[PDB]
Amino acid sequence: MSKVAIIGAGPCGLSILRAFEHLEKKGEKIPEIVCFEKQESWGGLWNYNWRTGSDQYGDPVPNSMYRYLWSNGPKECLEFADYSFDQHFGKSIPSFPPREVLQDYILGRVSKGNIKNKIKFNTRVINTVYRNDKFEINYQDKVNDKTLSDTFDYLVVSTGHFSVPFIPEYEGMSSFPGRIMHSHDFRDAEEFRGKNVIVLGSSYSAEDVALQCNKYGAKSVTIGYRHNPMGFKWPKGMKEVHYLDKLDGKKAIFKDGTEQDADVVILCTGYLHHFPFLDESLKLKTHNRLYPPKLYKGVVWQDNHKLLYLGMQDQFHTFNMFDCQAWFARDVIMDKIKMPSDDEIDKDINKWVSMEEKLENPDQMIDFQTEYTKELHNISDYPKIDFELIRKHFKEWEHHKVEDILTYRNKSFSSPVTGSVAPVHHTPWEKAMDDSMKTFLN
Amino acid sequence: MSKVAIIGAGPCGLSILRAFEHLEKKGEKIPEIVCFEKQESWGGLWNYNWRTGSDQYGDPVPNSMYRYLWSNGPKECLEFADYSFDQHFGKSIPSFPPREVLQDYILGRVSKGNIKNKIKFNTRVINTVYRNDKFEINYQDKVNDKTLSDTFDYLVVSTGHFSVPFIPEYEGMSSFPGRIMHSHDFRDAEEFRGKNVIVLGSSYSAEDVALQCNKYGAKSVTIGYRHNPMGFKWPKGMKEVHYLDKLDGKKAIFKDGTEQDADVVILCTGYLHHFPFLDESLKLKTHNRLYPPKLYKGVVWQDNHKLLYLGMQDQFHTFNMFDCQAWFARDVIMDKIKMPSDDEIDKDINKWVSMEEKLENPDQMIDFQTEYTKELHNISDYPKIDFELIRKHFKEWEHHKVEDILTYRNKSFSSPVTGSVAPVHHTPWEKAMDDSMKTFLNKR
Ligand SMILES: Cc1cc2nc3c(=O)[nH]c(=O)nc-3n(C[C@H](O)[C@H](O)[C@H](O)COP(=O)(O)OP(=O)(O)OC[C@H]3O[C@@H](n4cnc5c(N)ncnc54)[C@H](O)[C@@H]3O)c2cc1C
Ligand SMILES: Cc1cc2nc3c(=O)[nH]c(=O)nc-3n(C[C@H](O)[C@H](O)[C@H](O)COP(=O)(O)OP(=O)(O)OC[C@H]3O[C@@H](n4cnc5c(N)ncnc54)[C@H](O)[C@@H]3O)c2cc1C
Ligand SMILES: NC(=O)c1ccc[n+]([C@@H]2O[C@H](COP(=O)([O-])OP(=O)(O)OC[C@H]3O[C@@H](n4cnc5c(N)ncnc54)[C@H](OP(=O)(O)O)[C@@H]3O)[C@@H](O)[C@H]2O)c1
Ligand SMILES: NC(=O)c1ccc[n+]([C@@H]2O[C@H](COP(=O)([O-])OP(=O)(O)OC[C@H]3O[C@@H](n4cnc5c(N)ncnc54)[C@H](OP(=O)(O)O)[C@@H]3O)[C@@H](O)[C@H]2O)c1
Repeated sequence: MSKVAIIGAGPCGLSILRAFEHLEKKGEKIPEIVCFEKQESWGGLWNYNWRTGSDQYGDPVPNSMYRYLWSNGPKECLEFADYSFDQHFGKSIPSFPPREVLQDYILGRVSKGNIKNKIKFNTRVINTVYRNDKFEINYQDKVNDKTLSDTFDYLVVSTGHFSVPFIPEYEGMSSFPGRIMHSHDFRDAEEFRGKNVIVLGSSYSAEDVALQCNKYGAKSVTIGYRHNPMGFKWPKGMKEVHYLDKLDGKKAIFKDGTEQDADVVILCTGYLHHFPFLDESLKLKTHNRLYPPKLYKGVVWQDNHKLLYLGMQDQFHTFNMFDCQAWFARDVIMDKIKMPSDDEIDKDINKWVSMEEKLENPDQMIDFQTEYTKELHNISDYPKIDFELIRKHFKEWEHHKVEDILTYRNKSFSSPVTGSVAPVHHTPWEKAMDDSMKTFLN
Repeated sequence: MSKVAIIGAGPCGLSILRAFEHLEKKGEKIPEIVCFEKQESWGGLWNYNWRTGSDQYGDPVPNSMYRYLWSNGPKECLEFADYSFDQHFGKSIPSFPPREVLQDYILGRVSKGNIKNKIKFNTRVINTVYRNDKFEINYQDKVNDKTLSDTFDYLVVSTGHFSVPFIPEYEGMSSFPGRIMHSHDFRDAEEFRGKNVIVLGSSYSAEDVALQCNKYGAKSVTIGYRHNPMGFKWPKGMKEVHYLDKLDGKKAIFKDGTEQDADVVILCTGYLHHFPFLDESLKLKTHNRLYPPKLYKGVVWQDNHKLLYLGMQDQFHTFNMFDCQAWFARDVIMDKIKMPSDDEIDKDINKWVSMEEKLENPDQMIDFQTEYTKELHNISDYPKIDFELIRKHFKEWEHHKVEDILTYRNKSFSSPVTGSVAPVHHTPWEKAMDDSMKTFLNKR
């Protein structure tokens, strides 16, 4: 009988819409659900958008993906337990597909029934307060430039945390005669063909943006790290150096003495958990980490058990972890799962946070998020999927990356849902310029 | 005894802080004033910021000015009546200085006294409602990431309207392999040296951005217009054509049949009046125009006479019009100027709006904004300044631009405050590659 708001129709919002759909299909009555989405269409980060900065309505652009982007982990690690790759595609396909292929898969799962009709597009949630046992939500109908309001019993926040960039300043940027941008702004690597590119950062964005520039003909790529290098086997014309000190004209100078001609600086410096549309008392405040506190089972706002956050953890797992979170959230909303006492909640959060703080390397992190996801899996009815196989896959993938960062996407993994073995793509990633769905689907 | 909030410490917010400072210096008691500014420092659009999009706190970047920017109208048309160029600089200087020079002038006026201490920097107003005769305002202390609240008797909105870009979509952008950006994003024109550039738009940004790209070495510049061309005398490597039809891979295709290989598309397509931090009932909704309705004397919100907007009109005049608006607003706050009846207010708004809709060319627009500003001038005590001279200067300047768009910045105008004649600069603008104040003010 309740009313539920969902903010965002990317993978997470769709996961929970899908979780509710399972119940509705079985004949169970479900709450009225309204999902708000500021983009024109569903899909979240998996939508390519040429736009950067803010849109025609003055709304910041949430899209961060670029042209000719390929998935960066094995698809077998992100398969939906309730909607297999074999089911969607009708055949085995390689393990590292281009963006549009995974976009098609994500949207395919939810596009058969009534889910899309529940979403309000070009609609931006702007204000949320909890009063008289209800979430009072203001939202902007962007197309009409009008503020609307509604009230809800439960609120699910699924707005991601890789859209609002963190952008640090370095000395000399005020006079640098070239482009300075964040990875959030990166759209087509052809922009930088023939250019000397500087990339700052040491995680997924720095890695892939650097490789993307090199693949699309950058004259040179120089990666600066603050703490430790990624240490991958970079191809000729790429190097990793310690700590940008300053830009001095067309020259980047690093603390280790390196001086490099620079045409463009791409800050691959991460993102903010940013929730301007939530009251302070409701607002998760955290850096990117595997287990932020104040979230029971990584989902329920400790302070308000009718506020549920999805996908706010840093990510090895993605799609099927979001699913496990969403099935859990659904069952909480439906009162199938009961909240334990405040003391038990606090104890459980501390247990996981304590483990998280002690993680020292990717193997331990993969193990950590495996156990986190498996525990969620066991408390609801999300279907069978082999998280132990996924655990092994992630570790194998990490090894591939150290062995050869240029060829890890040329590897085959097996489905943890169907056992199907992925073929090796007809074209090595380094030479794969045709990222079309047709070619991928041979 | 009242408490006054001002949003923004750009030229307009500084104008009203300065207007109040005049009274305080004379010995008059003035209200408590709090000015909120999202930037790290004062100056508004006159601050150069390498940042684009949004900042390290997730706050959209309000800066739109680029490297190599020079005054686009005669400085004599924007002189402060109460702080002359002669006073600030101690000598006559050319009429079209680079950004840093005019920034220095703006901040010079307000930097001698207690104004800076009234401003909270890296502070963003986020919510405003009017309740029980007060504006309840929430603002974000960005450095601490904390929401604070306060209440005020009057609210002055001076957040400009050239910060939040209007960015239209054209067919084929989703598959374009080059850069697509708005003029709001434009920073260093050297970025486009040796590139083919497309500029869309027909106003000041399109004009100046196209010129900067050419000046700093673009392989070509092609300007697309929707309605009519600017029609200026463009130099070699530049052309003006009708209406972008689509991007087809790298190729820009126009409705007049032109096809141009493109490396970058720069949308010089204007900006939004954007006030997400104001309640719907308080929010001005308008496109860029010389006289938006619902603003008595172009300043007082028709529906709430304690809400005052500055600088929201499209601009020939800038600084001294902002001043005349601010002096007016100050006097309204101080109860020196009384509001007329509702009917009188409505009639006066209709009178100006009706005149505004009938304007057909820049001469008429210049005359209109001259009369608007002169009427403001006459109802308060902003010092003597010759708006009739400014009227003539603007018309002369429009002529210079048609004559030769490359050399209008080389011309000389006289001060409407002191009469001083500007010397011709030591470097013609078309050759002036260095935009530093140091280089400008010093011997060649
Ligand atoms: C460049 C990049 C590449 C990546 N590549 C991979 C990959 O190869 N494999 C992988 O598994 N993962 C990848 N990811 C990770 C990504 O986080 C997940 O794949 C997934 O997109 C997370 O989904 P989400 O729903 O939680 O958030 P999102 O996909 O970001 O969805 C959030 C949605 O909320 C909307 N929203 C935000 N604020 C509001 C508001 N106020 N009102 C209404 N709507 C709002 C946004 O428009 C967006 O649609 C990548 C991430 C990035 C940034
Ligand atoms: C590219 C460009 C070139 C120009 N060149 C010229 C020129 O050569 N000559 C000329 O006369 N005019 C020029 N202008 C015109 C310009 O509008 C005026 O000179 C002047 O800057 C307007 O000042 P303002 O105070 O109204 O607004 P702004 O200068 O924009 O100041 C507004 C301030 O409000 C702040 N702000 C906004 N929102 C918030 C919030 N929510 N909370 C707190 N603070 C906020 C912003 O940070 C900014 O500091 C130019 C404009 C542009 C865009
Ligand atoms: N499909 C793909 O190929 C692809 C491509 C892009 C990104 N992604 C996704 O993007 C998401 C986020 O990855 P991310 O790399 O953007 O964020 P991230 O994992 O949070 O990493 C942020 C990086 O910024 C660095 N950093 C922080 N402050 C800095 C500073 N002041 N100067 C320089 N560096 C600074 C950090 O290292 P230090 O603190 O040591 O400096 C860190 O390496 C991931 O989910 C990933 O999957 C995937
Ligand atoms: N100091 C300097 O040299 C300098 C440099 C740049 C800017 N500025 C200042 O910046 C301020 C704003 O000027 P502006 O030119 O940015 O804004 P503007 O005056 O509002 O002009 C907006 C332009 O966008 C065009 N347009 C609108 N929709 C469009 C679409 N869908 N496609 C293509 N074009 C579209 C309009 O023409 P159509 O409607 O006919 O298409 C118009 O020419 C001015 O105050 C100016 O002084 C100064």
